[PDB]
Amino acid sequence: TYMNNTEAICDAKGFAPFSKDNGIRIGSRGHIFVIREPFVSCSPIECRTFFLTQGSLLNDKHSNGTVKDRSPFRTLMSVEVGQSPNVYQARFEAVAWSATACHDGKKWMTVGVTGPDSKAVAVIHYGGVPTDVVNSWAGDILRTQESSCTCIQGDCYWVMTDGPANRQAQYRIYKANQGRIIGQTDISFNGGHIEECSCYPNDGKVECVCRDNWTGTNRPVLVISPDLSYRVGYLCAGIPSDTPRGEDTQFTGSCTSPMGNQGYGVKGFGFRQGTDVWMGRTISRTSRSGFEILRIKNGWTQTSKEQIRKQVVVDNLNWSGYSGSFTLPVELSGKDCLVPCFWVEMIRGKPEEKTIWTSSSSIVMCGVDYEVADWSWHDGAILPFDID
Amino acid sequence: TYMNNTEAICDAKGFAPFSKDNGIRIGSRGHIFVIREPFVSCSPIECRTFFLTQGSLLNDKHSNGTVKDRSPFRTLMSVEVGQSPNVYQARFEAVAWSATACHDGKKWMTVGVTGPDSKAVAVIHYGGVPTDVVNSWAGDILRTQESSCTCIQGDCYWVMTDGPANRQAQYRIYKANQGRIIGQTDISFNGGHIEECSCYPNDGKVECVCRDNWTGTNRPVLVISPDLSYRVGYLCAGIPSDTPRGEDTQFTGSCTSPMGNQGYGVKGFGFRQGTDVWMGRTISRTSRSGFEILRIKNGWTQTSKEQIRKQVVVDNLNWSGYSGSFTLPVELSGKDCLVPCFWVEMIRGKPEEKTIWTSSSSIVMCGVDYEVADWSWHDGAILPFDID
Amino acid sequence: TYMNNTEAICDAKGFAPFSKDNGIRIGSRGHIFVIREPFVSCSPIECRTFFLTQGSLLNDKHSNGTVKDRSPFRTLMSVEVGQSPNVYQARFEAVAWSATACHDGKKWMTVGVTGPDSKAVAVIHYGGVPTDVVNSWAGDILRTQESSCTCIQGDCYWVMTDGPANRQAQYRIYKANQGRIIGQTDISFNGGHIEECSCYPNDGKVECVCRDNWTGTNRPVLVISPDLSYRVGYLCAGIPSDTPRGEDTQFTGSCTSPMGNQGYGVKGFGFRQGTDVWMGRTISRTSRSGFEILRIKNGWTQTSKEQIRKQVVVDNLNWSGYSGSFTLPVELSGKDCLVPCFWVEMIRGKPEEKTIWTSSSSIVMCGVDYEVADWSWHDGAILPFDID
Amino acid sequence: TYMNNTEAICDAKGFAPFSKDNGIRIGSRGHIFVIREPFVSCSPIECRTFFLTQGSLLNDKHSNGTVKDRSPFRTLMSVEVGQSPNVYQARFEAVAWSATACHDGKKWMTVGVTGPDSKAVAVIHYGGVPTDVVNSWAGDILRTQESSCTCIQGDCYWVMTDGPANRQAQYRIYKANQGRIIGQTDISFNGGHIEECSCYPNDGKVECVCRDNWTGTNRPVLVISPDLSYRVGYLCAGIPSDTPRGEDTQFTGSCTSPMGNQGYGVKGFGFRQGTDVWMGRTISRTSRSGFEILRIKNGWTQTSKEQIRKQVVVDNLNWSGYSGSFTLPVELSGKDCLVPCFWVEMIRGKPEEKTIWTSSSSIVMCGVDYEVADWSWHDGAILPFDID
Ligand SMILES: CCC(CC)O[C@@H]1OC(C(=O)O)=C[C@H](O)[C@H]1NC(C)=O
Ligand SMILES: CCC(CC)O[C@@H]1OC(C(=O)O)=C[C@H](O)[C@H]1NC(C)=O
Ligand SMILES: CCC(CC)O[C@@H]1OC(C(=O)O)=C[C@H](O)[C@H]1NC(C)=O
Ligand SMILES: CCC(CC)O[C@@H]1OC(C(=O)O)=C[C@H](O)[C@H]1NC(C)=O
Ligand SMILES: [Ca+2]
Ligand SMILES: [Ca+2]
Ligand SMILES: [Ca+2]
Ligand SMILES: [Ca+2]
Repeated sequence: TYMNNTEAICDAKGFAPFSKDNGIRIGSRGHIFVIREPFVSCSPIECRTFFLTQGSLLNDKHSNGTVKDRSPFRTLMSVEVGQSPNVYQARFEAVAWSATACHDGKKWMTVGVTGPDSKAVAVIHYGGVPTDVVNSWAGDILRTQESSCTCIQGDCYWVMTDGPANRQAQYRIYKANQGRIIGQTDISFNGGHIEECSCYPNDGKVECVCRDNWTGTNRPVLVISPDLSYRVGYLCAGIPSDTPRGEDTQFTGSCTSPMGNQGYGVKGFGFRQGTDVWMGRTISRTSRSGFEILRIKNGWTQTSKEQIRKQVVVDNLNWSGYSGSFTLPVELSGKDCLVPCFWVEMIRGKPEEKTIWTSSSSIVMCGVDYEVADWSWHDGAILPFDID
Repeated sequence: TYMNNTEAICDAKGFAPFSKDNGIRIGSRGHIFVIREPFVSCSPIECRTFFLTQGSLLNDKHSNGTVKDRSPFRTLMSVEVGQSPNVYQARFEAVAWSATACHDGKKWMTVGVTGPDSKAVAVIHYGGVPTDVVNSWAGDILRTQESSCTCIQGDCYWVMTDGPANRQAQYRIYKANQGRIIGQTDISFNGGHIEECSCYPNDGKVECVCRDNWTGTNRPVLVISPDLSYRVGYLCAGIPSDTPRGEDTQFTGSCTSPMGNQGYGVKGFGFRQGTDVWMGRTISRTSRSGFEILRIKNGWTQTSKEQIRKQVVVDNLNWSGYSGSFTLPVELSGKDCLVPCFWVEMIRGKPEEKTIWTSSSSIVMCGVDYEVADWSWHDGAILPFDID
Repeated sequence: TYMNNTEAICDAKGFAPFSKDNGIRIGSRGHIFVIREPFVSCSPIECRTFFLTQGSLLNDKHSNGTVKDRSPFRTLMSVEVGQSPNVYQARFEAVAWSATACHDGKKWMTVGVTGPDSKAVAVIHYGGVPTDVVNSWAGDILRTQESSCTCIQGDCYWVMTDGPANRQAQYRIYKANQGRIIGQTDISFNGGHIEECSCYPNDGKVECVCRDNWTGTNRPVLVISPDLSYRVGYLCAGIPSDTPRGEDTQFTGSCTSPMGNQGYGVKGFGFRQGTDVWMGRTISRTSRSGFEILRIKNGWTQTSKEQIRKQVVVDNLNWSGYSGSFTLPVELSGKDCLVPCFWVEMIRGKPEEKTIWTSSSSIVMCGVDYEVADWSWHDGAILPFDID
Repeated sequence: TYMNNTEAICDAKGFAPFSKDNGIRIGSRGHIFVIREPFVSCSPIECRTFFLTQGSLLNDKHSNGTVKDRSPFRTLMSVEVGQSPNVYQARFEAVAWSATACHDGKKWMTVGVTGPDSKAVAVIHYGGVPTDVVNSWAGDILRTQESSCTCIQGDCYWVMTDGPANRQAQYRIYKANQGRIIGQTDISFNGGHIEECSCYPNDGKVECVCRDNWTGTNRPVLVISPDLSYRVGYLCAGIPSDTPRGEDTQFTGSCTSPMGNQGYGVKGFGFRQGTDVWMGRTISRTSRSGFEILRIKNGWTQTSKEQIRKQVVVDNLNWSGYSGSFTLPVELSGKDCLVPCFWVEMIRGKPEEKTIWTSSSSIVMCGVDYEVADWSWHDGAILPFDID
């Protein structure tokens, strides 16, 4: 039976640990994939960690040079959340150097984008098999979320980017039924830049918090109705949740325009909470180190930095990276609303440590009704490996 | 359909071997987790070994210093009983450096407690996903059984400790429906100390045998009705089943007070048998070596040491450690009552052997209707490993 | 319920990536079988990669001399498509040094041929267990497709060869119900040579494109009704899709006779498309390097080389090998017709590289309704391995 | 639903290969258990390989001295037939240094016998959990088949031995319903010796061919009705199928008495075929080398050596060992009778080869309606391993 992500978000007070794979610590000996983009996404029955492999395993020579972001050996596979991205438990989902995956209550749709930088093709899988195909409309690295895509009453949505990554590019939405592309829409944000959205279903509409990789230290935002009418802009809160970013003291927030004079960025997430927001970000403001989630009073519809709640998930002395959003269906949490959860990717190796390789492990957290003590669930792996 | 742990315990005469993983012997080559607290617990369909990993694997450098009891890499995972705690068969249950897990006849509830020593949070998982959260009420190492928790007609119960470990602390019961905390109760035992209970369902009430880590060489005891009214005290039998302990010759038993002048302790178990008791303990009275189960005539309601039955499971020349209790549901044994089973953790490595590491394997036994020959199912691993 | 491969083929425009195992790249560290003949085949529920092992694993001494095509250690096993042929995920299907496998909508029939070159026996497995047996009728290496066999409304068909491999031999069809041989038929092609057919269900009839290993650089062809009446000949198109082959400039096509003066060959595939054909082949015309698929206008019923569509799957600078055909059932793609898919085997090691061993990995593709950018999904493994 | 092994045996003409694990060849690199007694046994749905591990893995130091037949680390586990006895696919069945296992159409009963030589206990598992316990009645190595046990219409039977192994001992039958011992019977064969029976269901009665380890080179035989009335004796055929044995030329057969003047023996099998027999045996008559199956005209009820059919499964230049019998249920083969299948254990290492270790792999065969070419499916492993 179809799965109804119609409900709003359970207003949540803190975040409690859900899972941790220790993949990289395990990889020293076990047979673990060198991975990246380890996102989470649930079905009426299970939560899964999706990932992108470099076609290799930790502590092997083939993990050499796994910094490179786009290879023909790259594949999207999945394991049950908390389980490390190891060979013998992984399902192959698709070939991909960029991806997204979700469940309509019946089957898993996954989208694997591969091919030459010039014309990349996006391969929709519904229930395992390729069911539809999306070519690069603009011939500059067709790409996608690197996090869960949303499915509201059987129909699934997601955001793709094409064009350069250091200036204006183009941004489309896509819609599908059982792996069938039955709808698309152009996102017009001139002077904007929308990368790797972190989406979730709220109040019937899928809300996204994304990455301005051009000039924004604040995050693109966009709300999507099932008819593809959208509002796109920026997270109103006057607290830059990107990296690199400026200081909280010196920054002006906008619901309409990119702020700061910083290029670059990194994937991130936010959760509306009526009027407030939960927003994640690295602790360091220049490096991908540490992690923490912030609750901003009226941060969702206004430019304030009122900080009701703050919580550290990883300390500033430890490597983080991507983070992303998903929800627990109703058929799982028992809640009467979609529990806001998220994950954090903790990258290790190149280009900051003595390794030929580059991989990440994760730490997932979930919205509960109470506040939770601050701590650090860091990767905890000892580098270099013998293959150095 | 819900599972009725209403029945009393099948009065049992001996204990026959149920499973043995040989994890540590296998770990020398295979990819096995460095583990500890390997408890067992059954559902209407399967029996599972739950465990706590150090986020590492045997014979790898990351297993270095796995004596430390509380790390952020620590996770509760599970395998089918008898199967070793290996990577590729393990389900992730929760992050935890202390835990308990059981099945209400419908789903698995697991409780993983993690976080900083000061304010640890306990994360209830029901059917995999975090469903409820329990903060440290007393800011001193919130912790739990390290063995199966009980579920009587759909509702599950268990015992947590908070406060120091070498003197007075606090002890609560908790109750849940489908991962929902719908009840708690304070256990008042001033001058007592209740650690890591080994519970089982008997006569409708969940009975526990626990660890006095303060002054008792005899074991705290407590019986719980579904309304949270409890009797708490000590195992009446005048035979100290803790470690370290004094001699059986010189010891006076109490149903009310801790006896002996010994600090420290170790997890252990007992089974009421009408009036008698089955109680386990290490053979050595000062060291965690060997193991044996004893039947005491009227040991449950009186201070006698009548020894009807005795049986050695592990010899005094071999390492043991924790032990713990569970039952076979009715939907499994076919019996007309809850078969009393138990397990024994056999620790190896630090601090007694030439290893950077510390792990354990197990040997599970079950209540049968006849007496069973004595023997030793010892870990059987050869240390040190190459990583020494 | 039985599975109806009655429909014709969805006329298709391009081919999009479906899966890629990276087995050989993974094998450097993980425990992967040394394999060959990695074909694909789907059931109403899953797509599987079938393979032939040398009874050994990559980077082990037992993979030494795994060039030899026929050993008693050879076994047909299977994994889910996209998953590498690794030990812990593989199901044993049958013992075999030549094979085929398919699903009647209810169970998997597999055919494993083993034994001495003189009298090899073919062991039909239906649903795992041996159900029927086919002896070598002509005492010269009884063999089969090395690709999917077809099942049209519950009955399954396939093509076997017996006799020499460098001149005239004999060619039979076989038919079965639930693993029962209930029909066979002799294929009379004097002056022809039919090896390793790549079959699929079209318009109710199973069409095959095969390998002339005698004199043909063009491919035998054969269409089979469920009553075993057949048309056999050659792919009309005047474009030689075999290897080695001559140039496209100098070649005359036939629907009746073998053309070219070349011995040898390699497995290959074609798809009728009404009147047109999709045909695969290596890029190199003398070596097993590269890969590409071609659409020929009226290539199916006439001798033309009109090239409507061409697409490179692997570049001429990289090793390929076998390729083969299968379809996505209706109970999977959702399409109203059988989606034409194929696979490519990419061989590595002996006799062209510095290895004691010989294995292959794969890259599968599927018929979509649009054209897809050209690229190379090459094996990507680094040889030699430490065992050199 | 219960499974009816009421039918007689399909009269069969030859034997075709069913599976082969290559465990030892795979073990050189993969994580395979050091094993022995690898028997096969089917349920209404799957065929499984059961085995006894030494609690260790090939090519590890713990496999050192795995000649010893009885250890406390010994465990009975299982995999799907054809699959090697590897860690990550194995289910733990029971602790055991001697065992048997079968399926009543509903669940798997397994019997694991462990303990001290003096009083060994046999632990009946039904559906995984220990359900019943059988003590050594005669205090001399309680033991069992080391092959499949039989289940005729829901009730399961098997043969145990106790007492010495080089002279008179005692032999009982046992009967169970859903793991419940509801029946036993004493087998009186004074001057006889019944070891490790190979049983199967025929004509409603379970027939056994066993091992005289005292004086017989011919095999004990016994037929069992569901009421425990039995005929016990020897295989009438005047062809000694044991090892060591005398020559076929010089030997007189008996249906009543042991013949030959040879001590020792090895597990073996026979199949009645109306009046004829299929009987297996090693080729060598003094060593456990090679293997072959023989059909003897009226061999079942008379002392003749008429040889209608003979077939070699393993050549005299290769190691064999145990062999044993099972059947394919009706719910699997589709046949109208129980297909006679068997397996062969091929031992390697100590005491004949340069290894600290001793293990075996297997090759299973099945009754088909035609004769099958002779060949050798030998273990094929290269010794010694690096750990020598
Ligand atoms: C900065 C451009 C960015 C997208 C905004 O490219 C991604 O950058 C990163 C990263 O760590 O910043 C990791 C991924 O592998 C890249 N993805 C692809 C499809 O190339
Ligand atoms: C002595 C205090 C004891 C609880 C009474 O702490 C446990 O001690 C042991 C042990 O082997 O004695 C092992 C566990 O890892 C510890 N658990 C935690 C949560 O730290
Ligand atoms: C050239 C003869 C050919 C069949 C036409 O034999 C196959 O040749 C090849 C190959 O790579 O060309 C690989 C297989 O292992 C062989 N199969 C068997 C059963 O021996
Ligand atoms: C010769 C006595 C024989 C039984 C007749 O003992 C078995 O002998 C062998 C063997 O290879 O001959 C292998 C087993 O491990 C032994 N089983 C036990 C329970 O010890
Ligand atoms: Ca930015
Ligand atoms: Ca104590
Ligand atoms: Ca040719
Ligand atoms: Ca004998």
